[PDB]
Amino acid sequence: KYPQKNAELLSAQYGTNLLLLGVSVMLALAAQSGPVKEEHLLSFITVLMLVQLVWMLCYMIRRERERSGASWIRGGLTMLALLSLIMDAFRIGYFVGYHSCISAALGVYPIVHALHTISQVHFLWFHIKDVIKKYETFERFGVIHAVFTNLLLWCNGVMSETEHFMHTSVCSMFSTSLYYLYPFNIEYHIFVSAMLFVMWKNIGLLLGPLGGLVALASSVSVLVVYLIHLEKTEEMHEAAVSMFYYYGVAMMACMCVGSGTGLLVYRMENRPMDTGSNPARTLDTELLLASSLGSWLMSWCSVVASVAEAGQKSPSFSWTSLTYSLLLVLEKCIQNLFIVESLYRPGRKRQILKNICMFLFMCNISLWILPAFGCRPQYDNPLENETFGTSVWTTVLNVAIPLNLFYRMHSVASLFEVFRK
Amino acid sequence: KYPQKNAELLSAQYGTNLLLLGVSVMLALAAQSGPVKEEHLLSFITVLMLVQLVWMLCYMIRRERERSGASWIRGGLTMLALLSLIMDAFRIGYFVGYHSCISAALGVYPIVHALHTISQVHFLWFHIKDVIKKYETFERFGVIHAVFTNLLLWCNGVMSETEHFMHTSVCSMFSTSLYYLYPFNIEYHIFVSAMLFVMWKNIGLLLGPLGGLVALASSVSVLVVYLIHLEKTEEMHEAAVSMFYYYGVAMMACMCVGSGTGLLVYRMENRPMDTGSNPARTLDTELLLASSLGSWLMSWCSVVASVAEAGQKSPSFSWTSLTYSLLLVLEKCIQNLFIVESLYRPGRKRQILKNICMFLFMCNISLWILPAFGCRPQYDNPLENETFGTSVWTTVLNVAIPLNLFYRMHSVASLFEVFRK
Ligand SMILES: CC(C)CCC[C@@H](C)[C@H]1CC[C@H]2[C@@H]3CC=C4C[C@@H](OC(=O)CCC(=O)O)CC[C@]4(C)[C@H]3CC[C@]12C
Ligand SMILES: CC(C)CCC[C@@H](C)[C@H]1CC[C@H]2[C@@H]3CC=C4C[C@@H](OC(=O)CCC(=O)O)CC[C@]4(C)[C@H]3CC[C@]12C
Ligand SMILES: CC(C)CCC[C@@H](C)[C@H]1CC[C@H]2[C@@H]3CC=C4C[C@@H](OC(=O)CCC(=O)O)CC[C@]4(C)[C@H]3CC[C@]12C
Ligand SMILES: CC(C)CCC[C@@H](C)[C@H]1CC[C@H]2[C@@H]3CC=C4C[C@@H](OC(=O)CCC(=O)O)CC[C@]4(C)[C@H]3CC[C@]12C
Ligand SMILES: CC(C)CCC[C@@H](C)[C@H]1CC[C@H]2[C@@H]3CC=C4C[C@@H](OC(=O)CCC(=O)O)CC[C@]4(C)[C@H]3CC[C@]12C
Ligand SMILES: CC(C)CCC[C@@H](C)[C@H]1CC[C@H]2[C@@H]3CC=C4C[C@@H](OC(=O)CCC(=O)O)CC[C@]4(C)[C@H]3CC[C@]12C
Ligand SMILES: CC(C)CCC[C@@H](C)[C@H]1CC[C@H]2[C@@H]3CC=C4C[C@@H](O)CC[C@]4(C)[C@H]3CC[C@]12C
Ligand SMILES: CC(C)CCC[C@@H](C)[C@H]1CC[C@H]2[C@@H]3CC=C4C[C@@H](O)CC[C@]4(C)[C@H]3CC[C@]12C
Repeated sequence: KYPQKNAELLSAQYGTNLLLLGVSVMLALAAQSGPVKEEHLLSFITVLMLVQLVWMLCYMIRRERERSGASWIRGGLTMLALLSLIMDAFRIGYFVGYHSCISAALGVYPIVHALHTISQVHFLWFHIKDVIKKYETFERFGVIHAVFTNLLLWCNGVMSETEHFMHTSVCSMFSTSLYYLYPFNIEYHIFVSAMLFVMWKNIGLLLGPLGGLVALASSVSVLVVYLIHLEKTEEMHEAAVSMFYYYGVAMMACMCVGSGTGLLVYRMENRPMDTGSNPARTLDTELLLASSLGSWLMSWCSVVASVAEAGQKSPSFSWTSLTYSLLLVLEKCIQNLFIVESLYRPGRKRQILKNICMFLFMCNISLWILPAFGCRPQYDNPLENETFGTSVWTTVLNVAIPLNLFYRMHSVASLFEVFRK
Repeated sequence: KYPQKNAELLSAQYGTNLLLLGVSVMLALAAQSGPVKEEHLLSFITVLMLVQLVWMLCYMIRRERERSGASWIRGGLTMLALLSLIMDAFRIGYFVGYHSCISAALGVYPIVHALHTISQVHFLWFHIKDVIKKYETFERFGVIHAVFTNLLLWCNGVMSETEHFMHTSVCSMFSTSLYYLYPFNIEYHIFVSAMLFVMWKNIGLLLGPLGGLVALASSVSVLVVYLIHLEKTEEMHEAAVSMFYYYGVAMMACMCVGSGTGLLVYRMENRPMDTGSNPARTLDTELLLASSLGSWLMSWCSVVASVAEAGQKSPSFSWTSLTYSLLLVLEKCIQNLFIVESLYRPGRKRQILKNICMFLFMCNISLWILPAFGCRPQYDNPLENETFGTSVWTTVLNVAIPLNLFYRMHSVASLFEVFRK
């Protein structure tokens, strides 16, 4: 009835205009000397979530007229969805337990979002995982609408929520719970938009595990001492922060050595390389680069701030921030190159590669659990504050840290898939 | 010696980090309460231009050890390069004719840029146009460095130049010449980055021409009356601005009717559509969408401002801004769909299609010459100012209008290629 290239071009233009309309509303909102208020942005996003709910309802009632590494993706989606639903339950509980002096749009939004989350998970659980069976104008509209709805939810969570949060026991528990649960909501929308992008575009092992266990035990130790000296008063806090930075430096140096050793083992073994012209390589490559973007931006902001301070011959320079930031950039570059080469290719080289893969696997688990459980000292750095401002540095960190969490989860799954080869 | 997929991944990571370092410097610059000043950004971009000059020198001296619709692209590149070189000559002339109270980085930058421009044009003239003969790590590094150098030059021109310009006859001629020549410099860097993206990714005709001539004569008339009532004092200026808006509305309505008529002629003639799976279709499609982004953002900002003003039941609403902006969005959507379908497919349908193609060809020439020759009243709109602020609206227009010029040039060449079929 209707051609497919025109369907995909119309859907691309529709979704692009949807994104640019949301960006226009956010630009009108940020210039506070104007009539556009935050409830208007929440009403716009609420209407988008309702349209996606209606589409998913029509899709499931159409499919129920017919009858007949996925587990890593489903587990990640379900865990992040449960944390997002817990945060929405806290928001609804606050809305039914407070002095009713805020607008109705802040009550309808956490309810619809919750329904949106549930339905979206159900859809992404059941009607997508190798059960597609057709691609027409209806599914292309739905997938593109879902992509840009989740991107606008990501932008709203990144900017217009923690510039209100990061700027009576029930209020303390509410604020503490929001502080711990926020990056999992942001990463949830990152994860959902990444999956929808994928489906849119397509349609003797001793020393390794032992070093990994040392990495894990050391991360839990640093996490525990930081949370202890964060929960109580400010004494011995800066020792915990310096412990975080020295641990990060040593660990990323060891990960650079491991990934480089893997790359040199690959270089010494010559192969008829790179003849297949694999588009799946391009897909996983763009996922790893898009995940690496946030932490690369954070690290170059720290490098620029430290070099600008060093240009004054100032005190409190200390060389550890430069080493940490540059080693973080270098570590993600070498690890991305190692994973991408590993996924698309005697016995002693198998034992070396498996020990390297288990070491990097447990190191990425460690570097995931350290900010996810609430360490994150970078928000209180006095150097990048007063250079970029508190609002710009906070927004840069809100972009960087959930993308860093998604990067570590994707790298854990990818290194596990590399390991069983 | 070295595999190609690792070369392209390393080059992608290098260029991405180069862009993010430039973005970090710009973020440190925009927060003016800090040590980073504009001469540091100019020094950084100057170093990038010098590195590209050194690479192009080594490439040409390596090639000179060996011996043996392109004209539209070469003509566009050479015209925009000549206008950019004229602007750089004006900057150098000011730097040798003034009170020497600004830093040396503002003298070295317009010289090196001029050399950069000349060398880049020479390279893009001679060593690229079907003479590639090899792709290795050296060329991938050079092409990626050239891409992100031109993107950083585009961002510097968009933001850090007209927030200093748009905020004694020689000073008047200097400022007037900069006002007229600025969008051609921005479009020049857009054009060069688009060409380098392309080469990176790949490696009875009566009523039509008559309506086109009416469109051209009417555009020159509107342009002349606007420039007359802009050069002298403010009387009869708002009549010229309203004439611009009524001309735009009527013309984009006629272009919507023409493009829709072309699409319906395509729909009535059934074909075995869309089997070839053409990646060149994807390439031209991404060029047209990327060009359409700027004007779509500008139009949705105008729609949001007018709807926010209408929500007060205010005076000075007048319905022409909404009609102009929505019709602009709709016109670019239908025209993109028409061009993309036309490029990748009895006699009366040939005459209808050729008349539509000549009409759209001359209409796109008209809508190119109207802002390129200096009309651009959108900067003085009181509605989008005081809603977004003067700086945000000016930056949005500096993104939108050179992209709109590149869009109209690309559409002129594409409609000419469609016409001779
Ligand atoms: C290309 C795909 C993968 C992602 C698309 C990226 C956008 C979703 C992001 C990147 C640029 C971001 C914008 C970058 C800057 C700003 C300006 C910001 O307001 C300002 O700082 C203006 C200055 C002021 O008055 O405060 C409002 C949000 C916004 C539009 C951001 C909205 C979200 C955007 C569009
Ligand atoms: C109208 C003009 C202003 C728009 C054209 C600019 C962008 C559409 C292009 C220019 C070069 C492109 C970049 C060129 C290189 C790449 C690397 C690319 O990664 C890969 O090539 C994967 C490598 C592999 O498949 O193995 C990711 C996209 C990116 C950053 C591109 C992002 C989009 C860019 C900036
Ligand atoms: C693959 C390559 C070619 C594309 C790289 C994407 C970047 C160009 C995007 C991704 C993340 C974006 C950043 C997301 C967040 C921010 C913070 C944002 O800060 C604010 O909006 C100011 C906040 C305030 O004023 O309160 C400014 C834009 C910026 C740096 C964005 C700049 C554009 C970035 C780096
Ligand atoms: C993906 C390819 C095709 C293009 C990459 C797009 C970037 C080149 C653009 C889009 C987002 C832009 C950023 C959007 C917002 C800002 C914030 C702006 O400063 C602010 O407004 C912060 C608030 C303030 O303190 O004023 C500085 C420039 C910057 C980083 C822009 C720099 C240029 C960026 C990175
Ligand atoms: C880690 C996560 C947060 C990053 C993943 C987000 C982006 C990389 C993706 C998500 C969906 C993508 C969009 C999906 C649809 C398209 C349409 C696409 O145009 C076409 O499909 C051409 C159609 C044709 O070939 O005929 C241009 C890129 C774009 C906007 C994509 C831009 C990049 C997006 C935003
Ligand atoms: C294909 C699709 C998926 C990608 C669409 C790209 C957009 C997400 C990019 C392209 C142009 C970018 C805009 C370029 C210019 C600006 C103005 C800029 O304004 C400022 O920096 C504030 C100026 C000041 O404060 O003085 C804010 C970011 C913004 C809206 C950028 C938002 C991000 C945009 C819309
Ligand atoms: C393809 C990719 C993105 C899939 C995502 C990988 C997911 C499934 C993996 C990677 C990181 C893993 C987490 C690492 C740490 C812990 C902490 C532990 O106390 C509970 C399990 C939990 C929370 C793991 C759950 C599974 C997990 C989230
Ligand atoms: C592939 C695409 C981008 C090629 C670009 C098309 C270029 C070559 C075309 C499209 C618009 C054309 C311009 C339209 C208007 C005029 C004004 C006239 O007084 C001088 C010629 C000039 C300046 C034309 C020169 C050629 C031109 C710039």
